[PDB]
Amino acid sequence: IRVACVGITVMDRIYYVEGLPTESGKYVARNYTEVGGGPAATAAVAAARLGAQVDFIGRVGDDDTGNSLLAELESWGVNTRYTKRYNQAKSSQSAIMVDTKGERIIINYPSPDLLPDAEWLEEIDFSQWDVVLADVRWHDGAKKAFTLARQAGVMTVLDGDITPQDISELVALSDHAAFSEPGLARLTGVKEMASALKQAQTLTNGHVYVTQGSAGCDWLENGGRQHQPAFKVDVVDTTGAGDVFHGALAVALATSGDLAESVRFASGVAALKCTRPGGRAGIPDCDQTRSFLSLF
Amino acid sequence: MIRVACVGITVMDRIYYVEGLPTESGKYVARNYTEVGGGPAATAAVAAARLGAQVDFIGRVGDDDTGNSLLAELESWGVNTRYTKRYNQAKSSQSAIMVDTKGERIIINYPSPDLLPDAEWLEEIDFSQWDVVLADVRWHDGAKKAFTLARQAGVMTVLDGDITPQDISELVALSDHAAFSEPGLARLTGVKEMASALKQAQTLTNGHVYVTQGSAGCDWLENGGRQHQPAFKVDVVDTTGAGDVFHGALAVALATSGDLAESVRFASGVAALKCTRPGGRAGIPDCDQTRSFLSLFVLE
Ligand SMILES: O=P(O)(O)OC[C@@]1(O)O[C@H](CS(=O)(=O)O)[C@@H](O)[C@@H]1O
Repeated sequence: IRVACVGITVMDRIYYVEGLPTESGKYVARNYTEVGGGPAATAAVAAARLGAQVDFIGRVGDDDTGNSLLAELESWGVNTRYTKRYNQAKSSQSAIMVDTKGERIIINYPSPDLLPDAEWLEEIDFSQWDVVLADVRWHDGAKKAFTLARQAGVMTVLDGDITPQDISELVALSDHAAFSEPGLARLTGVKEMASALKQAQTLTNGHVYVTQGSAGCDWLENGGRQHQPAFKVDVVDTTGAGDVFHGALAVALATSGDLAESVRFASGVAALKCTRPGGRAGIPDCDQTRSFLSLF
Repeated sequence: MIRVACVGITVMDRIYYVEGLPTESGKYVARNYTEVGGGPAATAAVAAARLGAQVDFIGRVGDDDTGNSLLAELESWGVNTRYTKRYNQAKSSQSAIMVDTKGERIIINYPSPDLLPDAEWLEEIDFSQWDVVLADVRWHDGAKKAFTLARQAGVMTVLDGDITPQDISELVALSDHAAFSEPGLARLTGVKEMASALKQAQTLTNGHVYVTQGSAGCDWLENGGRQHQPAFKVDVVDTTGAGDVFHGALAVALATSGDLAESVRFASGVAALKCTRPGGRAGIPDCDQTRSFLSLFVLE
Protein backbone atom coordinates (compact mmCIF):
# COMPACT_ATOMS: atom_id res chain seq x y z
CA ILE A 1 0.00 0.00 0.00
CA ARG A 2 1.45 3.45 -1.00
CA VAL A 3 0.42 6.14 1.66
CA ALA A 4 1.00 9.98 1.88
CA CYS A 5 0.49 11.92 5.19
CA VAL A 6 0.02 15.74 4.79
CA GLY A 7 0.28 18.07 7.84
CA ILE A 8 2.54 19.25 10.72
CA THR A 9 5.81 17.86 12.31
CA VAL A 10 6.92 19.40 15.72
CA MET A 11 9.93 18.44 17.98
CA ASP A 12 8.77 17.92 21.63
CA ARG A 13 11.57 18.85 24.15
CA ILE A 14 10.45 17.03 27.36
CA TYR A 15 11.84 18.24 30.77
CA TYR A 16 11.03 15.95 33.79
CA VAL A 17 10.89 18.24 36.91
CA GLU A 18 10.15 17.63 40.66
CA GLY A 19 7.27 20.17 40.57
CA LEU A 20 5.82 22.26 37.68
CA PRO A 21 7.33 25.80 37.88
CA THR A 22 4.11 27.76 38.96
CA GLU A 23 6.10 30.90 40.17
CA SER A 24 9.07 32.70 38.41
CA GLY A 25 12.82 31.90 38.87
CA LYS A 26 15.44 29.18 38.07
CA TYR A 27 14.57 25.40 38.24
CA VAL A 28 16.61 22.22 37.35
CA ALA A 29 15.19 19.22 35.37
CA ARG A 30 15.99 15.75 36.81
CA ASN A 31 15.86 14.39 33.17
CA TYR A 32 15.30 15.32 29.43
CA THR A 33 14.10 13.55 26.19
CA GLU A 34 13.62 14.84 22.57
CA VAL A 35 10.69 13.06 20.78
CA GLY A 36 9.15 14.08 17.43
CA GLY A 37 5.35 14.60 17.21
CA GLY A 38 2.49 15.96 15.07
CA PRO A 39 -0.75 14.21 13.97
CA ALA A 40 0.20 13.59 10.29
CA ALA A 41 3.85 12.74 11.29
CA THR A 42 2.85 10.07 13.95
CA ALA A 43 0.13 8.74 11.53
CA ALA A 44 2.96 8.29 8.93
CA VAL A 45 5.20 6.49 11.49
CA ALA A 46 2.23 4.17 12.35
CA ALA A 47 1.57 3.32 8.64
CA ALA A 48 5.31 2.67 8.01
CA ARG A 49 5.49 0.30 11.09
CA LEU A 50 2.46 -1.54 9.48
CA GLY A 51 4.66 -1.94 6.34
CA ALA A 52 3.39 0.60 3.76
CA GLN A 53 5.37 2.86 1.34
CA VAL A 54 4.63 5.96 3.54
CA ASP A 55 5.56 9.58 2.53
CA PHE A 56 5.29 12.62 4.94
CA ILE A 57 4.57 16.00 3.17
CA GLY A 58 4.98 18.98 5.58
CA ARG A 59 7.25 22.03 6.30
CA VAL A 60 10.55 22.32 8.33
CA GLY A 61 13.41 24.86 8.73
CA ASP A 62 17.09 24.62 7.61
CA ASP A 63 17.97 24.62 11.40
CA ASP A 64 19.35 21.71 13.56
CA THR A 65 15.75 20.92 14.74
CA GLY A 66 14.51 20.48 11.12
CA ASN A 67 17.35 17.96 10.53
CA SER A 68 16.61 16.11 13.85
CA LEU A 69 12.83 15.84 12.93
CA LEU A 70 13.27 14.54 9.32
CA ALA A 71 16.12 12.15 10.41
CA GLU A 72 13.83 10.56 13.08
CA LEU A 73 11.00 10.18 10.47
CA GLU A 74 13.47 8.39 8.07
CA SER A 75 14.80 6.16 10.94
CA TRP A 76 11.12 5.01 11.46
CA GLY A 77 10.94 4.19 7.68
CA VAL A 78 8.96 7.34 6.62
CA ASN A 79 10.22 8.97 3.33
CA THR A 80 10.84 12.75 3.85
CA ARG A 81 11.66 13.35 0.11
CA TYR A 82 8.70 15.74 -0.66
CA THR A 83 8.78 17.67 2.71
CA LYS A 84 9.59 21.41 2.02
CA ARG A 85 12.77 22.58 3.88
CA TYR A 86 12.75 26.45 4.06
CA ASN A 87 16.15 28.27 3.84
CA GLN A 88 17.20 30.55 6.79
CA ALA A 89 14.14 29.26 8.78
CA LYS A 90 13.36 27.75 12.27
CA SER A 91 11.11 24.60 12.61
CA SER A 92 8.03 24.35 14.94
CA GLN A 93 8.77 22.89 18.42
CA SER A 94 7.61 22.83 22.09
CA ALA A 95 9.29 22.90 25.51
CA ILE A 96 7.32 20.56 27.85
CA MET A 97 7.72 20.26 31.68
CA VAL A 98 6.36 16.97 33.25
CA ASP A 99 5.73 16.61 37.07
CA THR A 100 6.10 13.33 39.12
CA LYS A 101 2.22 13.13 39.11
CA GLY A 102 2.06 13.30 35.23
CA GLU A 103 0.85 16.98 35.04
CA ARG A 104 2.28 18.83 31.94
CA ILE A 105 3.10 22.50 31.08
CA ILE A 106 3.47 22.90 27.24
CA ILE A 107 5.09 25.97 25.52
CA ASN A 108 4.49 25.48 21.76
CA TYR A 109 6.17 27.75 19.14
CA PRO A 110 4.52 27.46 15.69
CA SER A 111 7.34 28.79 13.39
CA PRO A 112 6.22 31.84 11.37
CA ASP A 113 9.09 30.94 8.92
CA LEU A 114 6.94 27.95 7.70
CA LEU A 115 4.44 29.80 5.43
CA PRO A 116 0.83 28.49 5.02
CA ASP A 117 1.16 28.78 1.15
CA ALA A 118 0.49 25.26 -0.32
CA GLU A 119 1.23 25.99 -4.06
CA TRP A 120 4.38 23.79 -3.45
CA LEU A 121 2.02 20.70 -3.53
CA GLU A 122 1.57 21.10 -7.39
CA GLU A 123 5.21 19.80 -7.93
CA ILE A 124 4.12 16.37 -6.41
CA ASP A 125 2.49 13.60 -8.62
CA PHE A 126 -0.38 12.45 -6.28
CA SER A 127 -1.40 9.50 -8.58
CA GLN A 128 1.63 7.62 -7.05
CA TRP A 129 -0.21 6.85 -3.71
CA ASP A 130 -3.25 4.65 -2.80
CA VAL A 131 -4.43 6.96 0.12
CA VAL A 132 -3.73 10.58 1.29
CA LEU A 133 -4.29 11.21 5.08
CA ALA A 134 -4.31 14.88 6.26
CA ASP A 135 -4.62 16.60 9.71
CA VAL A 136 -6.48 19.96 10.22
CA ARG A 137 -3.43 21.82 11.72
CA TRP A 138 -2.25 23.00 8.22
CA HIS A 139 -5.60 23.95 6.57
CA ASP A 140 -4.19 25.19 3.20
CA GLY A 141 -2.06 21.98 2.72
CA ALA A 142 -5.02 19.71 3.66
CA LYS A 143 -7.28 21.51 1.05
CA LYS A 144 -4.64 21.42 -1.78
CA ALA A 145 -3.50 17.77 -1.17
CA PHE A 146 -7.18 16.56 -1.12
CA THR A 147 -8.09 18.52 -4.35
CA LEU A 148 -5.02 17.01 -6.16
CA ALA A 149 -5.74 13.49 -4.74
CA ARG A 150 -9.44 13.76 -5.88
CA GLN A 151 -8.45 14.97 -9.43
CA ALA A 152 -6.13 11.84 -9.47
CA GLY A 153 -8.97 9.58 -8.10
CA VAL A 154 -6.97 8.79 -4.85
CA MET A 155 -8.68 7.98 -1.47
CA THR A 156 -8.75 10.85 1.11
CA VAL A 157 -8.81 10.34 4.95
CA LEU A 158 -9.18 13.36 7.35
CA ASP A 159 -8.19 13.56 11.09
CA GLY A 160 -11.09 15.98 11.91
CA ASP A 161 -10.03 17.48 15.32
CA ILE A 162 -10.74 20.88 17.06
CA THR A 163 -9.31 23.74 14.95
CA PRO A 164 -10.37 27.43 15.01
CA GLN A 165 -10.97 27.43 11.16
CA ASP A 166 -14.26 25.95 9.72
CA ILE A 167 -13.46 22.46 8.20
CA SER A 168 -16.85 22.22 6.29
CA GLU A 169 -15.02 22.59 2.88
CA LEU A 170 -12.42 19.91 4.00
CA VAL A 171 -15.10 17.31 5.12
CA ALA A 172 -16.59 17.63 1.55
CA LEU A 173 -13.13 16.73 -0.01
CA SER A 174 -12.89 13.66 2.37
CA ASP A 175 -13.85 10.10 1.22
CA HIS A 176 -13.52 9.28 4.99
CA ALA A 177 -13.72 12.02 7.70
CA ALA A 178 -12.78 10.57 11.15
CA PHE A 179 -13.72 13.23 13.76
CA SER A 180 -12.95 13.63 17.51
CA GLU A 181 -15.85 14.36 19.99
CA PRO A 182 -14.70 18.02 20.25
CA GLY A 183 -13.91 18.30 16.48
CA LEU A 184 -17.40 17.03 15.53
CA ALA A 185 -19.09 19.30 18.14
CA ARG A 186 -17.26 22.47 16.82
CA LEU A 187 -18.23 21.59 13.20
CA THR A 188 -21.97 20.88 13.80
CA GLY A 189 -22.54 22.90 17.01
CA VAL A 190 -24.29 19.75 18.40
CA LYS A 191 -23.05 18.21 21.73
CA GLU A 192 -25.02 14.88 21.25
CA MET A 193 -22.55 12.75 19.16
CA ALA A 194 -25.38 10.70 17.47
CA SER A 195 -27.28 13.75 16.01
CA ALA A 196 -23.92 15.45 15.12
CA LEU A 197 -22.66 12.49 12.99
CA LYS A 198 -26.07 12.68 11.12
CA GLN A 199 -25.64 16.48 10.54
CA ALA A 200 -21.96 15.90 9.48
CA GLN A 201 -22.96 13.20 6.90
CA THR A 202 -24.95 15.88 4.94
CA LEU A 203 -21.64 17.79 4.27
CA THR A 204 -19.94 14.96 2.26
CA ASN A 205 -20.64 12.12 -0.21
CA GLY A 206 -17.93 10.25 1.82
CA HIS A 207 -18.17 8.35 5.19
CA VAL A 208 -18.13 10.05 8.67
CA TYR A 209 -16.85 8.59 12.03
CA VAL A 210 -16.47 9.94 15.63
CA THR A 211 -13.85 8.47 18.07
CA GLN A 212 -14.87 8.59 21.81
CA GLY A 213 -11.74 7.00 23.44
CA SER A 214 -13.04 4.26 25.85
CA ALA A 215 -16.62 4.45 24.36
CA GLY A 216 -15.00 3.31 21.05
CA CYS A 217 -15.82 4.57 17.51
CA ASP A 218 -19.27 5.34 15.93
CA TRP A 219 -19.95 5.83 12.15
CA LEU A 220 -22.88 6.07 9.65
CA GLU A 221 -23.19 3.49 6.78
CA ASN A 222 -26.17 4.27 4.41
CA GLY A 223 -28.12 6.05 7.22
CA GLY A 224 -27.45 3.07 9.57
CA ARG A 225 -25.68 3.68 12.96
CA GLN A 226 -22.56 1.36 13.20
CA HIS A 227 -20.18 1.01 16.26
CA GLN A 228 -16.84 -0.72 17.16
CA PRO A 229 -16.15 -1.12 20.91
CA ALA A 230 -12.73 -0.13 22.38
CA PHE A 231 -10.40 -3.06 23.33
CA LYS A 232 -10.11 -3.49 27.17
CA VAL A 233 -6.26 -3.26 27.72
CA ASP A 234 -3.95 -2.17 30.64
CA VAL A 235 -3.23 1.43 29.37
CA VAL A 236 0.39 2.61 30.16
CA ASP A 237 1.15 5.56 27.73
CA THR A 238 -1.75 7.18 25.73
CA THR A 239 0.75 9.46 23.79
CA GLY A 240 -0.43 9.48 20.11
CA ALA A 241 -3.29 6.88 20.22
CA GLY A 242 -5.54 9.12 18.03
CA ASP A 243 -2.72 9.81 15.47
CA VAL A 244 -1.84 6.04 15.33
CA PHE A 245 -5.57 5.15 14.80
CA HIS A 246 -5.76 7.51 11.72
CA GLY A 247 -2.50 5.93 10.35
CA ALA A 248 -3.85 2.33 10.75
CA LEU A 249 -7.37 3.32 9.47
CA ALA A 250 -5.88 4.74 6.20
CA VAL A 251 -3.81 1.52 5.56
CA ALA A 252 -6.81 -0.73 6.49
CA LEU A 253 -9.33 1.22 4.33
CA ALA A 254 -6.90 1.03 1.33
CA THR A 255 -6.19 -2.76 1.83
CA SER A 256 -9.75 -3.91 2.86
CA GLY A 257 -12.44 -1.53 1.53
CA ASP A 258 -14.48 -2.94 4.52
CA LEU A 259 -15.34 -0.11 6.98
CA ALA A 260 -16.17 -2.48 9.93
CA GLU A 261 -12.93 -4.53 9.42
CA SER A 262 -10.85 -1.31 8.95
CA VAL A 263 -12.20 0.40 12.17
CA ARG A 264 -11.68 -2.81 14.30
CA PHE A 265 -8.07 -3.07 12.89
CA ALA A 266 -7.26 0.60 13.77
CA SER A 267 -8.86 0.26 17.29
CA GLY A 268 -6.48 -2.71 17.82
CA VAL A 269 -3.27 -0.97 16.60
CA ALA A 270 -4.18 2.00 18.87
CA ALA A 271 -4.98 -0.27 21.88
CA LEU A 272 -1.70 -2.29 21.50
CA LYS A 273 0.28 1.06 21.32
CA CYS A 274 -1.36 2.17 24.66
CA THR A 275 0.03 -1.04 26.35
CA ARG A 276 3.67 -0.79 25.09
CA PRO A 277 5.57 2.24 26.56
CA GLY A 278 7.71 4.86 24.71
CA GLY A 279 4.97 6.60 22.62
CA ARG A 280 6.26 6.14 19.01
CA ALA A 281 8.39 3.17 20.23
CA GLY A 282 5.13 1.41 21.39
CA ILE A 283 3.60 1.27 17.84
CA PRO A 284 3.17 -2.37 16.67
CA ASP A 285 3.77 -4.00 13.19
CA CYS A 286 1.35 -6.11 10.97
CA ASP A 287 2.69 -9.19 12.97
CA GLN A 288 2.45 -7.82 16.59
CA THR A 289 -1.04 -6.48 15.56
CA ARG A 290 -2.40 -9.73 13.96
CA SER A 291 -1.22 -11.47 17.21
CA PHE A 292 -2.92 -8.94 19.60
CA LEU A 293 -6.14 -9.06 17.45
CA SER A 294 -6.23 -12.94 17.77
CA LEU A 295 -6.86 -12.50 21.58
CA PHE A 296 -10.45 -11.57 20.28
CA MET B 1 44.58 45.68 32.66
CA ILE B 2 42.62 43.47 35.18
CA ARG B 3 43.27 39.68 34.60
CA VAL B 4 39.95 37.79 35.35
CA ALA B 5 38.99 34.04 35.48
CA CYS B 6 35.30 32.90 35.40
CA VAL B 7 34.74 29.28 36.62
CA GLY B 8 31.37 27.50 36.07
CA ILE B 9 28.69 26.52 33.47
CA THR B 10 28.19 27.42 29.73
CA VAL B 11 24.70 26.34 28.40
CA MET B 12 22.60 26.97 25.24
CA ASP B 13 19.61 29.14 26.35
CA ARG B 14 16.39 28.24 24.43
CA ILE B 15 14.39 31.50 24.93
CA TYR B 16 10.55 31.36 24.45
CA TYR B 17 8.79 34.81 24.50
CA VAL B 18 5.19 34.27 25.80
CA GLU B 19 2.18 36.48 26.78
CA GLY B 20 2.50 35.51 30.48
CA LEU B 21 4.68 33.12 32.54
CA PRO B 22 2.84 29.81 33.11
CA THR B 23 1.29 29.73 36.67
CA GLU B 24 -0.65 26.38 36.32
CA SER B 25 -0.64 23.32 33.90
CA GLY B 26 -2.01 23.40 30.29
CA LYS B 27 -0.96 24.74 26.84
CA TYR B 28 0.69 28.14 25.97
CA VAL B 29 1.82 29.80 22.66
CA ALA B 30 5.22 31.53 22.13
CA ARG B 31 5.07 34.81 20.10
CA ASN B 32 8.84 34.22 19.39
CA TYR B 33 11.96 32.02 20.02
CA THR B 34 15.79 32.48 20.00
CA GLU B 35 18.74 30.12 20.78
CA VAL B 36 21.49 32.26 22.46
CA GLY B 37 24.49 31.04 24.54
CA GLY B 38 24.30 31.64 28.33
CA GLY B 39 25.37 30.39 31.80
CA PRO B 40 26.19 32.58 34.85
CA ALA B 41 30.03 32.30 34.70
CA ALA B 42 30.00 32.52 30.84
CA THR B 43 27.87 35.76 30.66
CA ALA B 44 29.87 37.20 33.63
CA ALA B 45 33.06 36.58 31.52
CA VAL B 46 31.49 38.27 28.42
CA ALA B 47 30.57 41.30 30.63
CA ALA B 48 34.17 41.55 32.03
CA ALA B 49 35.65 41.28 28.48
CA ARG B 50 33.32 44.14 27.23
CA LEU B 51 34.68 46.18 30.24
CA GLY B 52 38.20 45.50 28.82
CA ALA B 53 39.77 42.80 31.05
CA GLN B 54 41.99 39.78 30.15
CA VAL B 55 39.11 37.27 30.80
CA ASP B 56 39.44 33.43 30.90
CA PHE B 57 36.33 31.08 31.03
CA ILE B 58 37.03 27.68 32.73
CA GLY B 59 34.12 25.18 32.35
CA ARG B 60 32.98 21.89 30.64
CA VAL B 61 31.34 21.39 27.16
CA GLY B 62 30.53 18.43 24.87
CA ASP B 63 32.13 17.51 21.48
CA ASP B 64 28.63 18.12 19.96
CA ASP B 65 27.59 21.02 17.60
CA THR B 66 26.21 22.94 20.68
CA GLY B 67 29.59 22.79 22.52
CA ASN B 68 31.32 24.25 19.41
CA SER B 69 28.63 27.01 19.05
CA LEU B 70 29.04 27.96 22.80
CA LEU B 71 32.89 28.17 22.91
CA ALA B 72 32.98 29.98 19.49
CA GLU B 73 30.56 32.70 20.83
CA LEU B 74 32.72 33.12 24.01
CA GLU B 75 35.88 33.60 21.81
CA SER B 76 34.01 36.00 19.42
CA TRP B 77 33.27 38.20 22.53
CA GLY B 78 37.03 38.20 23.37
CA VAL B 79 36.81 35.57 26.21
CA ASN B 80 39.72 33.03 26.07
CA THR B 81 38.38 29.40 26.19
CA ARG B 82 41.95 27.89 26.45
CA TYR B 83 41.33 26.13 29.87
CA THR B 84 37.73 24.90 29.09
CA LYS B 85 37.48 21.02 29.05
CA ARG B 86 35.80 19.51 25.91
CA TYR B 87 34.49 15.93 26.67
CA ASN B 88 35.33 13.91 23.56
CA GLN B 89 31.91 12.23 22.97
CA ALA B 90 29.34 14.18 25.09
CA LYS B 91 26.25 16.50 24.84
CA SER B 92 26.55 20.06 26.37
CA SER B 93 24.06 21.49 28.99
CA GLN B 94 20.96 23.57 28.00
CA SER B 95 18.00 25.56 29.50
CA ALA B 96 14.42 26.28 28.33
CA ILE B 97 13.55 29.90 29.27
CA MET B 98 10.03 31.44 29.17
CA VAL B 99 10.03 35.31 29.10
CA ASP B 100 6.88 37.44 29.84
CA THR B 101 6.02 40.83 28.16
CA LYS B 102 7.40 42.64 31.31
CA GLY B 103 10.87 40.90 31.02
CA GLU B 104 10.35 38.41 33.97
CA ARG B 105 11.86 34.92 33.18
CA ILE B 106 11.39 31.25 34.26
CA ILE B 107 14.63 29.23 33.55
CA ILE B 108 14.53 25.36 33.50
CA ASN B 109 18.14 24.10 33.31
CA TYR B 110 19.21 20.56 32.25
CA PRO B 111 22.80 19.78 33.33
CA SER B 112 24.28 17.20 30.83
CA PRO B 113 25.29 14.09 32.83
CA ASP B 114 28.02 13.56 30.11
CA LEU B 115 30.00 16.49 31.74
CA LEU B 116 31.44 14.73 34.86
CA PRO B 117 31.78 16.78 38.12
CA ASP B 118 35.53 15.80 38.56
CA ALA B 119 37.53 19.10 38.88
CA GLU B 120 41.06 17.76 39.71
CA TRP B 121 42.16 19.04 36.21
CA LEU B 122 42.21 22.59 37.78
CA GLU B 123 45.47 21.73 39.74
CA GLU B 124 47.53 21.85 36.44
CA ILE B 125 46.55 25.58 35.94
CA ASP B 126 48.59 28.51 37.47
CA PHE B 127 45.94 30.60 39.38
CA SER B 128 48.66 33.22 40.29
CA GLN B 129 48.16 34.61 36.72
CA TRP B 130 44.76 36.33 37.54
CA ASP B 131 43.74 39.29 39.77
CA VAL B 132 40.21 37.88 40.58
CA VAL B 133 38.39 34.49 40.19
CA LEU B 134 34.53 34.62 39.85
CA ALA B 135 32.62 31.28 40.18
CA ASP B 136 28.92 30.27 39.93
CA VAL B 137 27.37 27.54 42.17
CA ARG B 138 26.22 25.21 39.29
CA TRP B 139 29.63 23.42 39.01
CA HIS B 140 30.13 22.80 42.77
CA ASP B 141 33.42 20.84 42.56
CA GLY B 142 35.04 23.42 40.16
CA ALA B 143 33.93 26.36 42.36
CA LYS B 144 35.48 24.64 45.47
CA LYS B 145 38.80 23.71 43.69
CA ALA B 146 39.24 27.09 41.89
CA PHE B 147 38.60 29.05 45.17
CA THR B 148 41.02 26.84 47.25
CA LEU B 149 43.77 27.31 44.56
CA ALA B 150 43.02 31.08 44.27
CA ARG B 151 43.19 31.41 48.13
CA GLN B 152 46.55 29.46 48.32
CA ALA B 153 47.78 31.97 45.61
CA GLY B 154 46.29 34.99 47.55
CA VAL B 155 43.86 35.84 44.63
CA MET B 156 40.45 37.57 45.20
CA THR B 157 37.36 35.26 45.08
CA VAL B 158 33.82 36.41 44.00
CA LEU B 159 30.77 34.01 44.21
CA ASP B 160 27.42 34.27 42.29
CA GLY B 161 25.37 32.64 45.14
CA ASP B 162 22.14 31.61 43.25
CA ILE B 163 19.50 28.77 43.68
CA THR B 164 21.17 25.33 43.28
CA PRO B 165 20.04 21.97 44.79
CA GLN B 166 23.35 21.37 46.69
CA ASP B 167 24.40 23.28 49.90
CA ILE B 168 26.89 26.14 48.99
CA SER B 169 28.02 26.70 52.68
CA GLU B 170 31.61 25.47 51.95
CA LEU B 171 31.77 27.81 48.83
CA VAL B 172 30.64 30.99 50.78
CA ALA B 173 33.50 30.28 53.28
CA LEU B 174 36.10 30.35 50.41
CA SER B 175 34.59 33.68 49.09
CA ASP B 176 36.23 37.12 49.75
CA HIS B 177 32.91 38.48 48.29
CA ALA B 178 29.70 36.34 48.19
CA ALA B 179 26.95 38.09 46.12
CA PHE B 180 23.68 36.11 46.68
CA SER B 181 20.22 36.21 44.99
CA GLU B 182 17.03 36.46 47.21
CA PRO B 183 16.20 32.79 46.43
CA GLY B 184 19.88 31.63 46.67
CA LEU B 185 20.30 33.27 50.12
CA ALA B 186 16.93 31.81 51.28
CA ARG B 187 17.94 28.21 50.24
CA LEU B 188 21.33 28.60 52.04
CA THR B 189 19.97 29.96 55.38
CA GLY B 190 16.35 28.73 55.24
CA VAL B 191 15.36 32.33 56.20
CA LYS B 192 13.05 34.27 53.79
CA GLU B 193 13.54 37.70 55.57
CA MET B 194 16.58 39.11 53.67
CA ALA B 195 17.90 41.22 56.65
CA SER B 196 18.24 38.23 59.10
CA ALA B 197 19.55 36.00 56.22
CA LEU B 198 22.44 38.38 55.31
CA LYS B 199 23.36 38.33 59.08
CA GLN B 200 23.25 34.46 59.18
CA ALA B 201 25.29 34.33 55.89
CA GLN B 202 28.03 36.68 57.28
CA THR B 203 28.81 34.06 60.03
CA LEU B 204 29.91 31.57 57.27
CA THR B 205 32.79 33.73 55.89
CA ASN B 206 35.58 36.18 56.82
CA GLY B 207 34.63 37.88 53.47
CA HIS B 208 31.83 40.36 52.53
CA VAL B 209 28.18 39.25 51.81
CA TYR B 210 25.61 40.95 49.45
CA VAL B 211 21.99 40.13 48.36
CA THR B 212 20.50 41.40 45.02
CA GLN B 213 16.68 42.03 45.10
CA GLY B 214 16.11 43.13 41.44
CA SER B 215 14.20 46.50 41.62
CA ALA B 216 14.77 46.79 45.44
CA GLY B 217 18.50 47.02 44.53
CA CYS B 218 21.48 45.41 46.33
CA ASP B 219 22.04 45.19 50.14
CA TRP B 220 25.35 44.29 51.87
CA LEU B 221 27.01 44.27 55.35
CA GLU B 222 30.09 46.47 56.06
CA ASN B 223 31.41 46.04 59.69
CA GLY B 224 27.92 45.13 61.05
CA GLY B 225 26.40 48.15 59.21
CA ARG B 226 23.55 47.72 56.61
CA GLN B 227 24.69 49.34 53.26
CA HIS B 228 22.42 49.66 50.13
CA GLN B 229 22.68 50.70 46.44
CA PRO B 230 19.35 51.44 44.68
CA ALA B 231 18.60 49.92 41.23
CA PHE B 232 18.76 52.48 38.33
CA LYS B 233 15.21 53.11 36.92
CA VAL B 234 15.73 52.58 33.10
CA ASP B 235 13.42 51.95 30.02
CA VAL B 236 13.90 48.12 30.07
CA VAL B 237 13.93 46.33 26.63
CA ASP B 238 15.91 43.03 27.17
CA THR B 239 16.30 41.28 30.60
CA THR B 240 18.94 38.83 29.09
CA GLY B 241 21.63 37.89 31.67
CA ALA B 242 21.17 41.01 33.86
CA GLY B 243 22.15 39.08 37.06
CA ASP B 244 25.19 37.43 35.38
CA VAL B 245 26.37 40.84 33.97
CA PHE B 246 26.11 42.40 37.50
CA HIS B 247 28.47 39.71 38.97
CA GLY B 248 30.92 40.23 36.03
CA ALA B 249 31.05 44.05 36.53
CA LEU B 250 31.18 43.73 40.38
CA ALA B 251 34.29 41.44 40.15
CA VAL B 252 36.11 43.86 37.74
CA ALA B 253 35.14 46.93 39.88
CA LEU B 254 36.18 45.24 43.21
CA ALA B 255 39.57 44.30 41.59
CA THR B 256 40.12 47.86 40.11
CA SER B 257 38.78 50.07 43.01
CA GLY B 258 38.67 47.97 46.24
CA ASP B 259 35.74 50.37 47.08
CA LEU B 260 32.58 48.31 47.90
CA ALA B 261 30.08 51.24 47.54
CA GLU B 262 31.65 52.44 44.23
CA SER B 263 31.93 48.82 42.89
CA VAL B 264 28.22 47.97 43.58
CA ARG B 265 27.00 51.30 42.00
CA PHE B 266 29.22 50.59 38.91
CA ALA B 267 27.82 47.00 38.50
CA SER B 268 24.16 48.21 38.98
CA GLY B 269 24.90 50.69 36.13
CA VAL B 270 26.46 48.14 33.70
CA ALA B 271 23.38 45.92 34.31
CA ALA B 272 20.93 48.90 33.92
CA LEU B 273 22.56 50.12 30.63
CA LYS B 274 22.45 46.47 29.27
CA CYS B 275 18.64 46.37 30.01
CA THR B 276 18.17 49.44 27.67
CA ARG B 277 20.35 48.26 24.71
CA PRO B 278 18.91 45.09 23.01
CA GLY B 279 20.72 41.91 21.79
CA GLY B 280 21.54 40.42 25.26
CA ARG B 281 25.37 40.11 25.20
CA ALA B 282 25.45 42.77 22.38
CA GLY B 283 23.79 45.26 24.82
CA ILE B 284 26.65 45.12 27.43
CA PRO B 285 28.46 48.52 27.62
CA ASP B 286 32.22 49.30 28.27
CA CYS B 287 33.99 51.04 31.28
CA ASP B 288 33.61 54.33 29.25
CA GLN B 289 29.92 54.09 28.07
CA THR B 290 29.09 53.08 31.70
CA ARG B 291 31.03 55.89 33.54
CA SER B 292 29.25 58.32 31.10
CA PHE B 293 25.69 56.90 31.73
CA LEU B 294 26.38 56.94 35.55
CA SER B 295 27.43 60.66 35.43
CA LEU B 296 24.31 61.68 33.39
CA PHE B 297 21.73 60.91 36.17
CA VAL B 298 22.26 63.86 38.61
CA LEU B 299 21.37 65.96 35.43
CA GLU B 300 17.97 64.11 34.76
O1 LIG C 1 18.52 34.16 35.90
P1 LIG C 1 19.92 34.73 35.81
O2 LIG C 1 20.45 35.17 37.17
O3 LIG C 1 20.04 35.80 34.73
O4 LIG C 1 20.88 33.51 35.33
C1 LIG C 1 20.51 32.78 34.14
C2 LIG C 1 21.58 31.81 33.67
O5 LIG C 1 22.84 32.42 33.84
O6 LIG C 1 21.51 30.60 34.42
C3 LIG C 1 20.84 29.58 33.66
C4 LIG C 1 21.26 28.22 34.14
S1 LIG C 1 21.07 27.94 35.88
O7 LIG C 1 20.09 28.83 36.39
O8 LIG C 1 22.40 28.44 36.49
O9 LIG C 1 20.95 26.54 36.07
C5 LIG C 1 21.25 29.87 32.22
O10 LIG C 1 20.33 29.33 31.29
C6 LIG C 1 21.30 31.39 32.20
O11 LIG C 1 22.20 31.87 31.22
